[PDB]
Amino acid sequence: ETLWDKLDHYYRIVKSTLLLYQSPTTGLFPTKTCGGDQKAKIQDSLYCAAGAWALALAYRRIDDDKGRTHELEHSAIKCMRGILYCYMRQADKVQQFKQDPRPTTCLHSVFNVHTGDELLSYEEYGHLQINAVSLYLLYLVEMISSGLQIIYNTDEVSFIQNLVFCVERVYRVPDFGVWERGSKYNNGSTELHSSSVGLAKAALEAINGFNLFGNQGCSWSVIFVDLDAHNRNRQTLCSLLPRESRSHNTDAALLPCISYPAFALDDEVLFSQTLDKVVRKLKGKYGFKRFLRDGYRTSLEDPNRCYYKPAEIKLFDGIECEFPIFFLYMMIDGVFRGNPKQVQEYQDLLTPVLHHTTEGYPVVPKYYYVPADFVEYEKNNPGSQKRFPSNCGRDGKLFLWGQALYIIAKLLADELISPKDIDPVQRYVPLKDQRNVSMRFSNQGPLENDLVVHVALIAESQRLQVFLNTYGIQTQTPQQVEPIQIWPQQELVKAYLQLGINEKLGLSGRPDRPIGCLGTSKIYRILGKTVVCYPIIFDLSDFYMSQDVFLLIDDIKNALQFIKQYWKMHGRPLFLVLIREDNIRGSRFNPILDMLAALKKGIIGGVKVHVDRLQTLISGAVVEQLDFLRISQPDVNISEWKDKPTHEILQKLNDCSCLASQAILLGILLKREGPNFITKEGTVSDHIERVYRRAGSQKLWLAVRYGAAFTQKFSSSIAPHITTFLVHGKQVTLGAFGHEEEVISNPLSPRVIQNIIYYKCNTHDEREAVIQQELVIHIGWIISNNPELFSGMLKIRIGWIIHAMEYELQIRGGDKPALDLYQLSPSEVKQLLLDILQPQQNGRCWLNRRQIDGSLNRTPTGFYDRVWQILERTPNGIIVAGKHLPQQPTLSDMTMYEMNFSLLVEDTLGNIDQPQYRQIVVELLMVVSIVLERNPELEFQDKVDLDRLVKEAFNEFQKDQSRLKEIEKQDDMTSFYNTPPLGKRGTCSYLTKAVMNLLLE
Amino acid sequence: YVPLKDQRNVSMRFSNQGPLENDLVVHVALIAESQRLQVFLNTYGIQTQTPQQVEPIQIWPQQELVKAYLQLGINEKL
Amino acid sequence: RMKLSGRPYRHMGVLGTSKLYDIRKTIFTFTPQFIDQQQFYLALDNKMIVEMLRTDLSYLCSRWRMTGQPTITFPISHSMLDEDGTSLNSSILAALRKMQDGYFGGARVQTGKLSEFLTTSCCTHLSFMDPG
Repeated sequence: ETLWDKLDHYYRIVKSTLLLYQSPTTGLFPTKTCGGDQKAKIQDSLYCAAGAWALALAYRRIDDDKGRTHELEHSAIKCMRGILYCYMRQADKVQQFKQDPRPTTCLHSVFNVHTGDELLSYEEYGHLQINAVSLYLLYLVEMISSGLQIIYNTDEVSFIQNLVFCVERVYRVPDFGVWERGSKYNNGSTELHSSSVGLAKAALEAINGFNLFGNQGCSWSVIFVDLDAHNRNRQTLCSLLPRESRSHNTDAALLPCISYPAFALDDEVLFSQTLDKVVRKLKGKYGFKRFLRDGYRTSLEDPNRCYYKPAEIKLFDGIECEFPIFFLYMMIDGVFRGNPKQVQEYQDLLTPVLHHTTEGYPVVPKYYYVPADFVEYEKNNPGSQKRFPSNCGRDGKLFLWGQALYIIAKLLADELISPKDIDPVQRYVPLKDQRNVSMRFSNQGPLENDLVVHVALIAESQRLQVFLNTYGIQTQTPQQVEPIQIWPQQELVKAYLQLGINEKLGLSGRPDRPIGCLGTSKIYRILGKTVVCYPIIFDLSDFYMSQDVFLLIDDIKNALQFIKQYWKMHGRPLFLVLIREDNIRGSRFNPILDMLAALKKGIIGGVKVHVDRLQTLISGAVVEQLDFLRISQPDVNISEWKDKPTHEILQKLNDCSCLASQAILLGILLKREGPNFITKEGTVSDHIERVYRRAGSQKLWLAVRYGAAFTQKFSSSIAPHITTFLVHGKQVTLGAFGHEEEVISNPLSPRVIQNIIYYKCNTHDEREAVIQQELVIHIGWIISNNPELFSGMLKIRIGWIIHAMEYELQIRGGDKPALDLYQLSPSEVKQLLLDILQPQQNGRCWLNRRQIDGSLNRTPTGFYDRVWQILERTPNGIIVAGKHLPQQPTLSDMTMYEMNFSLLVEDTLGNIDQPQYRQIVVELLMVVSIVLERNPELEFQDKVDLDRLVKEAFNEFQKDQSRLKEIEKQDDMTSFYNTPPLGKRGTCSYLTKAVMNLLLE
Repeated sequence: YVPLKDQRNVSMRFSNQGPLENDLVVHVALIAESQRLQVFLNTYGIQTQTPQQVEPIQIWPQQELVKAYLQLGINEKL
Repeated sequence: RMKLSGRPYRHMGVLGTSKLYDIRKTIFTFTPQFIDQQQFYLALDNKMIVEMLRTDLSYLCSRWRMTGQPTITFPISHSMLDEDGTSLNSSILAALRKMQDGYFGGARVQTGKLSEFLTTSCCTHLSFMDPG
């Protein structure tokens, strides 16, 4: 038999299965093949189109095809055009989502097939899904690279650009998931999904630098990408890769993202570990289940409650459905990886489960279900019983997506095509070719990092230049580089904003967002003039820590490390550094010489750098082109001066020279009169700005902080810190110690956070805003560069840490009065924070160490699992601080490693007022866990009162102290706190004695 | 150097149909010479087109191409 | 699927029946409509048949905007004989003799056998009649 018979048989299969139910009006397939359903998804139609394209590509190899390929290309083009028309029909939603993303402004994903219009309201389906858009973009670029034509005019280019802009920010907004359910509880909450992030990253890589018009194109078919969004997506994927979600340990949806559709996991060892874990934990006789405890269309499921009630998931286990479609994906992975044995084993496994039509055509049923007479018997013996085929397995109902995957897998197995043909973009490469690819691996190899970064030195003034030259320092004035121009960061942002504007539909272009260091590291050409920019660290900032040279040394070193680690473009990056005459300021001129001499040496902390004339570096280098533009102590107290008249306050302000009194008088005037009042030096706002700038120049820190609080200025980097803290798994709470506090569990817009923190600041204190900002930036920087330092802490509270270093500084002061923290330099504040953050050692009083540990809310490693095992072996429960933790709901709702059980435990334990008491309670709980685990014969007879145990231990310690040191009964347990837990007579001994006393009775 | 599996769409060495295959289809263009001959052929069912009806296209003998190629590759300095 | 009933039934003229047809690798020929006796009695008169035949011949010779020579089949039925049924009518034999010698009505007529006309005649290939 020749190829003709096989291709004809595949043609009959496709005609009788796939293309039979295509809608001529729109060209998109529906979800149901019977009953005249008017609903359609996006995934199934796209998969069918991809299968048709693959079949046409296979059939192309015959010069006498008799037009078979033409029909399939035309059907695929019609489907793509219909989907593009449906997407572009809704235009207001895209613009709304570009500014304030939300489920209300989300793009609709389900619509009627007959007229391409919406049919069902967004309150019953969510409509929030970004995987479909990314997959559509990837398939579209793949088809265009293949040689097909789908884009007609330039408006489609603008629409694609806006779609890329909207999808660039998918790493923060939670999605509804592939299965549309999201959380396992199915209550109506959105969470982050790793598969969506991976698909978005893959599409971002694919769409970068590609001609959308095909064979011909000059300047109106290219797409521009931002490296910062790709970097952030990569970080989020890497952080959230081991676990698909916080509420899902594993899921079968992780397969089409680390396989042929995506091919995004380039880690080998971790990819293999994840594959083994998924195979071990989700393997089934009849296929692969969606996930554990999945009550999806099971026998016990009823069509009367969209949201599952609590504790129903516990009853829903053991009857999970089986989906044999994943066998095709596994076989595709096997043939792609060149492992025939896996292909044979999965083919033999899939052979019996396959069904046949009247003519014997293969059938792939959707899901498998168990009859109601084996509900309980199956629980005792998993998989020993037999299931029953679904409705779409005999006649009248089919599964287009499953059949398309089956025919694709069979075509791949039959060797009718090659992996290169199906992957014209080369998404997957083997280990020996990962040497000179773009955006993925460097030219030095995967397991190598020796990048050399170019550094350019530019002076600021002629006097500063000659002063540096007198010491041997070579710098060039900006007036001697006349052919080259140096622009700030705002110009590039404005130029990017001018791009992507359309008048027919109404387009706002790229949103006004700051550009990262990697973006500024390149060289641009605007209107035929070369444009270079320096990082945002060098520009003047109203804040105060920019005047400390140690902070500048640290941040330039961190920027150099960031450039070294995350640079993959061809060509060496360009770095620009500027030195200002006001920086040296006399005595502060030596360490600048030190850093610059180290830079001239060639190595900066293990990072190699190069210095030369800027013109030499510019010549012979690739320059980015932007061609769109042409086409288009105080003596004044608050209480004393509050009731003074306006004229007296004005006179006092006029005739006073002290900065603090001037600031407090300006604040009183602003609070009483208002910002629009006129004083001797212009408007109130202008006077406040002038005095703030003068304070910054004089660098007296308390007045600068007061003026910054007055100006209501906030840093533009809090959102990355809060989002990386959330993705890490920790929690942050904003507030003041001893006052109200706000807890954040999901990413929020900057406006809401700013309003909340400013309202709190207006409520309690004056300068806590800037102190909190400095603390959060320092903590974020430290956790970014030293993640292991913050191990053991879950809830990060700035106010408690502030109280912590205040107490430590007061202790250090001793007889000398404690120094005010508002007057501390940024270097001193950073040193204090790093000192308190240290794991702590002996020498100092153990009470202070316990206080610091409790303030930081540190928890021992393995505390959560120990608590869970205690709760499993505690028939009654655990009661602390008046809170109750019943065993039945937590056992019937949560699981071993679920994070919400840990959250409930933390909420229960957070009612303790004394942090040292909390630490002692935690140590006692650990001792109880260890003792109970070491011996299973002894079990508790009733609920334990840990307060009673602590009181008994305290009384025993009091008796022992009276016996030894003849000390009378003293109130408070601070003596117990001072005693170390281990030693000759530690706290652990008393806790063990209390434990044995409780167990014996 | 090309492996055996890759030699499928290489120019000037192998055909698209594969190394061990030869099923090329060749196009032929049929053009008449005179109107009388064209109508005589059409009377018997044979369809031919006169050279005067292909005005956008041109038909030239083999000597013109030889002359044009001879024009190429002339240098005056050497 | 699209609720289409195809071409509605309609009468066929001489221009459609003149050409040859191909149905599943076979040669088919259709007689002209005006020799139909199960519709009306207009075909029961010999002189009527003669004049309609002459008019159809003239009309076919007039335009013929197709390619190839036309072909007409004129079988002789039992009703074309005399009362005794032993000889054809005078009008019929006169019509055939006028068809011979290449001049009848207002057109040139050439007679022969279907074997020779096969090599030079318009042929139509029908593909929609093939099995699905």
